Amino acid sequence: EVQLLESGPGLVKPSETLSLTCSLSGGFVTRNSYYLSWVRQPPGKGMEWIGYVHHSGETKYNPSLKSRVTMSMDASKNQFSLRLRSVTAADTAVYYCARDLVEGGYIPFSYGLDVWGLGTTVTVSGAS
Amino acid sequence: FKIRSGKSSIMRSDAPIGKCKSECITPNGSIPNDKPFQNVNRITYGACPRYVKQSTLKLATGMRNVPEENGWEGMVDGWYGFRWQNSEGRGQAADLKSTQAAIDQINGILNRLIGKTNEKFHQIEKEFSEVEGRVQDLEKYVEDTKIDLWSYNAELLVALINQHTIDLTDSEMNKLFEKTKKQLRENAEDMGNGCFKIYHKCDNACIGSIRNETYDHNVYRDEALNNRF
Amino acid sequence: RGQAADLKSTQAAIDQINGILNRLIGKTNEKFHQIEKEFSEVEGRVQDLEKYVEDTKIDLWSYNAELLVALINQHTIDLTDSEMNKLFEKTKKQLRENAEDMG
Amino acid sequence: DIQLTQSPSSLSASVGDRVTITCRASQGIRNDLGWYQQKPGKAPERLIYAASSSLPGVPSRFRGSGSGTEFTLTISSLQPEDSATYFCLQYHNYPRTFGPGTKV
Amino acid sequence: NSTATLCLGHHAVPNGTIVKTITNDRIEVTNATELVQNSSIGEICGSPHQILDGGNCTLIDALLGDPQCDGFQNKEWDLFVERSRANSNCYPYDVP
Ligand SMILES: *[C@@H]1O[C@H](CO)[C@@H](O[C@@H]2O[C@H](CO)[C@@H](O)[C@H](O)[C@H]2NC(C)=O)[C@H](O)[C@H]1NC(C)=O
Ligand SMILES: *[C@@H]1O[C@H](CO)[C@@H](O[C@@H]2O[C@H](CO)[C@@H](O)[C@H](O)[C@H]2NC(C)=O)[C@H](O)[C@H]1NC(C)=O
Ligand SMILES: *[C@@H]1O[C@H](CO)[C@@H](O)[C@H](O)[C@H]1NC(C)=O
Ligand SMILES: *[C@@H]1O[C@H](CO)[C@@H](O)[C@H](O)[C@H]1NC(C)=O
Ligand SMILES: *[C@@H]1O[C@H](CO)[C@@H](O)[C@H](O)[C@H]1NC(C)=O
Repeated sequence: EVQLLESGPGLVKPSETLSLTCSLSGGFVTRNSYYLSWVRQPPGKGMEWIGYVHHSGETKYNPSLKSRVTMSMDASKNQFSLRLRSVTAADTAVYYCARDLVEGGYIPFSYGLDVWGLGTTVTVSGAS
Repeated sequence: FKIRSGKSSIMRSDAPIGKCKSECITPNGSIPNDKPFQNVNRITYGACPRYVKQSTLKLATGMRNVPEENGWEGMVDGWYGFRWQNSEGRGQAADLKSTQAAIDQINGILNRLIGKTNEKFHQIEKEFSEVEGRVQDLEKYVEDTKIDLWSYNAELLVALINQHTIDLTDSEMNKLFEKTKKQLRENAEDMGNGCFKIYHKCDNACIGSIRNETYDHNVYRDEALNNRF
Repeated sequence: RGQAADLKSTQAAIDQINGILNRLIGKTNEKFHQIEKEFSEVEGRVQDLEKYVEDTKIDLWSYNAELLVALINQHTIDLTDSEMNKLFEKTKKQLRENAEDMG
Repeated sequence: DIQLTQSPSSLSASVGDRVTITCRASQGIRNDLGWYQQKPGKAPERLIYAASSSLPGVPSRFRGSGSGTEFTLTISSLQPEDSATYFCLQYHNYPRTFGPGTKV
Repeated sequence: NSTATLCLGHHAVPNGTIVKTITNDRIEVTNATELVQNSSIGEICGSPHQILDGGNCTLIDALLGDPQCDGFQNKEWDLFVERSRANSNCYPYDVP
């Protein structure tokens, strides 16, 4: 089956860029029905969608994260990475990388967020 | 001394002796005897698989894989199934009977190949340390002929079974398509892409009836004929 | 009145036949030293053992050749007819209710 | 954005009784609703995808039903192993809004 | 809202295995099983078959009564394992 694994810094100093990567095992990133997406959950609140990337060079982010978000995808390594430009104390959260399945045909049919990954905790503070 | 007749032989090996349990003994060590063919050694004792020159021989236990006319990667409940669009929305389901028939056929094919191994106890020597002449040449020739013939047999058998398995897996889909077409006598039209356009209002109950093989076409006939023509 | 040919189905059939021929033609094994197959004197047990081994090998390989040729010919004929049936059915599905199939 | 709201919160029930969770949408969707379960400290697991379609491996206690702007997840029997958070997902449009979880 | 659509289909998998048929030499299928065993445990299992280990002792040496072969007297077996370190430590002999 398809599994996803997350890797990146656990602590980011304020006013700096946060970088995360998700690697895929058991499948190929270059399939037309894979929309690799990033989700995040602040402690004690609801879960929030960040954006998705596709192998056709098409990306789509949440309007709330207006301009400080970017997504990249490497097919030769089967990875996709997320970068968050300007960081405040409201970005302390558990981040997940998930895979969406939107299949085509005469009758398009979506399945939701099928495969999830073990979330990584990102804490934003000035400490060392 | 006493001379008996039985199932005893000799072997040359440099491997340790363990406390495990296995019915096939090879100079490289004991090997499982579930698969029909082996690539470890030509010297065997017990119920051992046949030696072949090949290293990989794959038998197809599934249908053809067509990723993104195409396959559905999200259908995790069966092999063949339906996807429908109607006034109440979109949905998907799987057909259990066809999936079970294909699985049963593949399992029946597998049961005749895995676990059926013959027992050979005492045979001729297959490794020589000196050069002697005619008899040693004859033994080498016999062993080489046997190995070549069995390798050819293994390759041909794998090709034949794979061909027939793929044929049956496609035939199941064709059978389901034709059954669904016959159920919808004149109320549906084929579109040529594996889809049927049904010219009357269909709820989830009607699609369930089609999937249920309890679909009466006489009630939905006047409306379908009015819309189709 | 007119007549024309279809390229896709022809090329598919040609490709399958060429693949079969590539699997068959050109693949050979190397044999350097073997046993003697012709004798000029009568000796006994070892000589007719050699003769028996060679005869068994020849008979088995002849059987294999005959069966393989029959199998491949059967499947080639089947695929060549299946291409015509595929073209017929695709043309039938293209004309939904504007055409009728004379037998 | 189609906001999703959950009616019950911090629900407590016995072992062998019936529970219901309701998800309502601000805007109208059509059968596009998934039900997910999250145990504390672990990743969510998908339970229902087409809002009336259980996945293999899901115990028979869970069921889902709804349409339009009203969806429900019903559990006829509550085993002690099923004490986690449950939330609903919409995938009609791309912003992919969730709903605040319901604690059992 | 006066017409429905019903499509038939099959299932695919993310990864896949390439197999060979009579007509096609490269066809990708969902699942396949290997029919050739290419691994060994590295040890000779001794439970079902009676196994006699001969170290420093060939079978003919055991039969003749080699000084190092005194432990093989009146012994039975189903498989005699001869080692590469086997040697003789008695009068030289030559079996025709
Ligand atoms: C197993 O032991 C054999 C015997 O020492 C090794 O030698 C191979 O034996 C096979 C089977 O008869 C032959 O096809 C090869 O040509 C032999 N190779 C060599 C280099 O002698 C063999 O390598 C050992 N290991 C395995 C995994 O088979
Ligand atoms: C086979 O003979 C060898 C060589 O003699 C034995 O190994 C050791 O031999 C030395 C003398 O070279 C003795 O001092 C040791 O006591 C021997 N080791 C032992 C007894 O464990 C070897 O034991 C003999 N047997 C086998 C089965 O290899
Ligand atoms: C797919 O399976 C093959 C073996 O059949 C394996 O070598 C390959 O790594 C797999 N692809 C992945 C994990 O992306
Ligand atoms: C499907 O068929 C079964 C068996 O006859 C029947 O019990 C059930 O009510 C049917 N369902 C529908 C929706 O027609
Ligand atoms: C592939 O087939 C084998 C043999 O039938 C089976 O044991 C295995 O579970 C299958 N793999 C799947 C279904 O992922």
